[PDB]
Amino acid sequence: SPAPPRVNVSLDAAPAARWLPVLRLFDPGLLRAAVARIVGDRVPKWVRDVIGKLVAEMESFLPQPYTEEIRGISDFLNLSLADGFIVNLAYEAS
Amino acid sequence: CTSVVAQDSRGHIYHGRNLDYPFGDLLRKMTVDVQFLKNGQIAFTGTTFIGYVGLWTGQSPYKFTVSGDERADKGWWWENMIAALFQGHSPVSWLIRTTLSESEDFEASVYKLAKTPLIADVYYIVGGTAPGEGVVVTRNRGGPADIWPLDPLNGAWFRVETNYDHWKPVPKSDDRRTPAIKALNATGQANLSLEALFQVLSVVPVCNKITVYTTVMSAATPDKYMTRIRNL
Ligand SMILES: *[C@@H]1O[C@H](CO)[C@@H](O)[C@H](O)[C@H]1NC(C)=O
Ligand SMILES: *[C@@H]1O[C@H](CO)[C@@H](O)[C@H](O)[C@H]1NC(C)=O
Ligand SMILES: *[C@@H]1O[C@H](CO)[C@@H](O)[C@H](O)[C@H]1NC(C)=O
Ligand SMILES: [Cl-]
Ligand SMILES: [Cl-]
Ligand SMILES: [Cl-]
Ligand SMILES: [Cl-]
Ligand SMILES: [Cl-]
Ligand SMILES: [Cl-]
Repeated sequence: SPAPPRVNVSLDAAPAARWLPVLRLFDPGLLRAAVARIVGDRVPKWVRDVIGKLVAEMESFLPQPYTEEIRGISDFLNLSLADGFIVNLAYEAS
Repeated sequence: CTSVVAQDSRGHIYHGRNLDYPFGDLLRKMTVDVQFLKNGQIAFTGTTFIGYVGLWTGQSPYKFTVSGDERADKGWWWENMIAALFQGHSPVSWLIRTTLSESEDFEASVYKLAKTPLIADVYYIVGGTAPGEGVVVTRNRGGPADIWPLDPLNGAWFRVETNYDHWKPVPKSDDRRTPAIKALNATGQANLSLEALFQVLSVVPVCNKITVYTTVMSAATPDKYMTRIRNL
């Protein structure tokens, strides 16, 4: 049983940019494909498009700094803001 | 999931948890131990997955440790969910991380985890730095259904939480509670330690095919925070 990587995340850095040192650990290209596929198959496209508009329009009114952090993860991985938001809320969606 | 908060014969608090989740083939590769830095210091430590901003396992050094287990709720619509987000409700993993970032001490963290409204049900297991500082907080969306504390002076030196309410019998099909109690019963209060608790969390079926990682921790000894990937 190996130990996971141990990485620092600075809360002094911008929310959108503080997770990048961690995102470069795993293969980001493989992570984008894995997220885009699994969210694509379980969530229809029309729902995802609506989820995107709501989150982007009401970014100021959703909890922080989590939403701005999900915005920076999805931008780095070239995911739709809906894709990044659905995976981060995968527990509640169940 | 299996979380355990326990107390040894000296008054030291130990906290451990197993994270079981399907798709674990992928998650095991994405598990990281994150140290969140603030103002040139380690504000808190957490175990998460790449791309996930919440914490299901975390530590506030010399203050408290927290882990979250899943609780089955009423059917929730995705429309009602977004409403809950805008209504002001919080995801269960985001409250854990907020508490680790804001709460000043153990008792204040238990208050935050118990009262804050949530989008879904959950179990919050919290451990502290002083004797008797251990609780299993059974949560509804609205508030606390129960608060199960450690009672060492009466022989209850450990609390075990799986994914079912502790005052009801567990399903015969998914009974990971009694083997975790048997292993803790066999270990004994005097022999309890982080490594002895890791051994308990390595027992089958407490550790099974879908287990992703195991964490043992104690806010009083924050340097001993250790996570292990399982079935890798
Ligand atoms: C994390 O920060 C600590 C001090 O805050 C430093 O000693 C350590 O090298 C850092 N580790 C990584 C992986 O950045
Ligand atoms: C994402 O797209 C940017 C260009 O916008 C590119 O530089 C980067 O390599 C891409 N990364 C992935 C993981 O697709
Ligand atoms: C654990 O030990 C106590 C003895 O103090 C006993 O009463 C209880 O039934 C035991 N539980 C299990 C599951 O073995
Ligand atoms: Cl912040
Ligand atoms: Cl209230
Ligand atoms: Cl409820
Ligand atoms: Cl249980
Ligand atoms: Cl039950
Ligand atoms: Cl120890």
